[PDB]
Amino acid sequence: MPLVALLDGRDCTVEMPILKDVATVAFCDAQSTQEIHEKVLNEAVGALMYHTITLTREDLEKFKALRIIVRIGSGFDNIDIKSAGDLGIAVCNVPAASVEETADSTLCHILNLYRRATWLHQALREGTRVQSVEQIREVASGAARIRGETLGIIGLGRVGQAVALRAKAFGFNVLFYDPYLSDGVERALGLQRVSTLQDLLFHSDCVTLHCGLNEHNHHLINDFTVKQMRQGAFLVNTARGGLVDEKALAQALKEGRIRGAALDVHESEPFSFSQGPLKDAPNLICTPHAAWYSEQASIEMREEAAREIRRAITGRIPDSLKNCVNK
Amino acid sequence: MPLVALLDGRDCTVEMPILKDVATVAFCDAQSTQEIHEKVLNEAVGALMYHTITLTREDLEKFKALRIIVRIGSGFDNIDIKSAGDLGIAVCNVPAASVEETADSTLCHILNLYRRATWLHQALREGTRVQSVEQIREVASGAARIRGETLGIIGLGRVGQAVALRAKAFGFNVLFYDPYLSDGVERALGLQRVSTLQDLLFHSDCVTLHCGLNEHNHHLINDFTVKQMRQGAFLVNTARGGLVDEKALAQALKEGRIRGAALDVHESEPFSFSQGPLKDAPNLICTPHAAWYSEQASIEMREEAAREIRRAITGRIPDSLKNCVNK
Ligand SMILES: NC(=O)c1ccc[n+]([C@@H]2O[C@H](COP(=O)([O-])OP(=O)(O)OC[C@H]3O[C@@H](n4cnc5c(N)ncnc54)[C@H](O)[C@@H]3O)[C@@H](O)[C@H]2O)c1
Ligand SMILES: NC(=O)c1ccc[n+]([C@@H]2O[C@H](COP(=O)([O-])OP(=O)(O)OC[C@H]3O[C@@H](n4cnc5c(N)ncnc54)[C@H](O)[C@@H]3O)[C@@H](O)[C@H]2O)c1
Ligand SMILES: CSCCC(=O)C(=O)O
Ligand SMILES: CSCCC(=O)C(=O)O
Repeated sequence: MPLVALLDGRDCTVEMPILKDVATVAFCDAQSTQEIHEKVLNEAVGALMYHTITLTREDLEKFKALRIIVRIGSGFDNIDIKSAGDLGIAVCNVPAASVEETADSTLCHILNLYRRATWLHQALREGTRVQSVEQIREVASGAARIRGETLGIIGLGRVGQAVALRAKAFGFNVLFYDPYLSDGVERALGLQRVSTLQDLLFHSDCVTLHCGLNEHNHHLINDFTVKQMRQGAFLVNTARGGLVDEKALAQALKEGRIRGAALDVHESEPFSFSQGPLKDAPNLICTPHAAWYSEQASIEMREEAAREIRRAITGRIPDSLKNCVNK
Repeated sequence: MPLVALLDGRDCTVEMPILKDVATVAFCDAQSTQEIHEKVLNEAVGALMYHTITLTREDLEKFKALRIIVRIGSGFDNIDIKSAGDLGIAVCNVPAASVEETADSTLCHILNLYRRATWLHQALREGTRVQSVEQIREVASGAARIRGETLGIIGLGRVGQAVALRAKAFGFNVLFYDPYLSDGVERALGLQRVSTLQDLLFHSDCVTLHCGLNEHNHHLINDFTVKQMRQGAFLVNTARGGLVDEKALAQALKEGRIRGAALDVHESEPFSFSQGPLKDAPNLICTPHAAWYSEQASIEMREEAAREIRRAITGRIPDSLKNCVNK
């Protein structure tokens, strides 16, 4: 039976009943390609993977039998996809399993910035006593009324759309910028669209990222673009860490140009509050790439991924695949 | 000019331009009646107050000239209202200034329980390193998919309604219980209504409190009713601390019968994580009675309160009052 390897993990229990009579399944628990056994590189026909390992062209060439990579999850910036296709390797993803989880975590982050719940909780853990109204106003200082505020969405695909719909219900005015959609989706969903990133950032009280990370948007938020954002704007990122220059973000937080930021993703993951450019930044909320996570979403995407592998092996690449992203 | 006293605060700057030519304004910065100067008790014609001081009949009798109490805010459980009216004292509130602030903080709490953002942030502050997917699943364990879950709302007045509308947008199935509304409001807003508290608690995955605290609902949530809630249900309280028996809540958190609770209000305020029945309870998020707070809401309710005082003094009690709650 063909070999299929789980690259950056150990647990295969969900995939096993689907793949039993179809593939031999192995895991590598690998943080990098230098940690994969020679057998896998030599023999693996398929590969399952998350976001915690990167495949450059170098890495892909080390595989001598590999015909399919399936990401367990939606983002595939961590695979050099064009090179994979040149090397005759089909790459797929799982686009839909965690859309609402991610939108809900996004809304949770937005609300946490506006209503300061996480910071107020921290404050209480720290032993701050809040006895008088005056003290409530001070400890909660910066907490703001949402109705009439403008949420700017960068990228209006699955998550951005789920986010927009939720945001309307709190009285946000929602703008988006997405240079790759054909026109009319703004009408369909009753949103306002803007042509440029700069228009979005200029008009937005809270800016939230929901685009894939691609060759053209590394450090989309940087020293230049940060300077285009409203004074005292919020920033939210549950998309990809590489869309933001943490050095510019940090300075901006220190200087108060950005009032607060909520980040589930980071340039270098795992994230620590003790290492990197963000080390000392005030007004920062962070989560460990967990916006996607629910038990149902985890199970859902694992089973769909397993099936995609099965379809690869059992049928015809790339015809038998539902979610190949480099045909 | 008549004397008007701000009882449990110092700052009068917002009220002053409205009350200048109408009343002499004083403050008491009082946590209790035993802290108010004799002049105020003797002469005060009106009183402005928050939630941090209580007026029993005893306290109200100590006032010899007092004709109006205006709460700066909506909840008036902290004033013995019936006795005030007997003693010839008009009591008013400010019902509308912070409805959406409170609904938004409520949604923030709900989402924080389901998506664990606050706890995940804490975790990162504590130096937990979350490198692998397996580690993400463990640190985020308990994070759940919202669509199809049931939110049970107890009290469907202003805040409960704003909460319900927001919750629909995340795919919550919304039930409410409110024994004082006439029928049909459920149809108007497209919700499901249940007849008893027990029906609500039985069917609800997350239970959220939005009723006034009154003579009939002290410890609404207690040893008995806690036992009626779903196993692993969440509880949210931005209403009043006295609706919940923290002793039963605590045990329930320890035993895992309630999976998590988010509390902006508490039996004894200010709240400390080092004192009281909740001291050791796991899975607890808390905020220092700040759900109401935004700068606009604060200003809004202060100006409206001031005007109500002005209307009291300038015109006819109780006819000239917009928000007298004991006519
Ligand atoms: N934190 C998490 O756990 C988590 C979970 C799910 C998705 N994500 C990330 O969030 C991203 C969004 O997810 P999705 O499912 O909505 O993806 P999607 O493909 O459905 O939508 C992405 C949208 O971004 C747009 N876009 C691309 N580049 C852009 C740019 N420079 N400016 C503006 N718009 C741009 C595309 O046109 C597309 O409409 C994913 O790529 C993924 O990496 C993170
Ligand atoms: N944490 C905060 O900062 C904050 C802010 C605003 C309000 N609050 C509190 O939340 C409460 C709700 O605010 P609101 O403006 O919606 O009040 P509201 O008067 O508009 O609505 C309260 C509703 O609760 C219902 N009710 C009363 N007793 C009940 C019971 N035993 N079971 C079920 N329903 C019951 C009433 O019928 C009413 O419809 C207020 O009384 C206030 O104390 C807290
Ligand atoms: C199962 S990890 C996936 C998380 C993610 O960020 C993505 O897929 O886009
Ligand atoms: C301005 S404090 C008011 C807060 C509150 O809980 C209420 O008014 O109901």
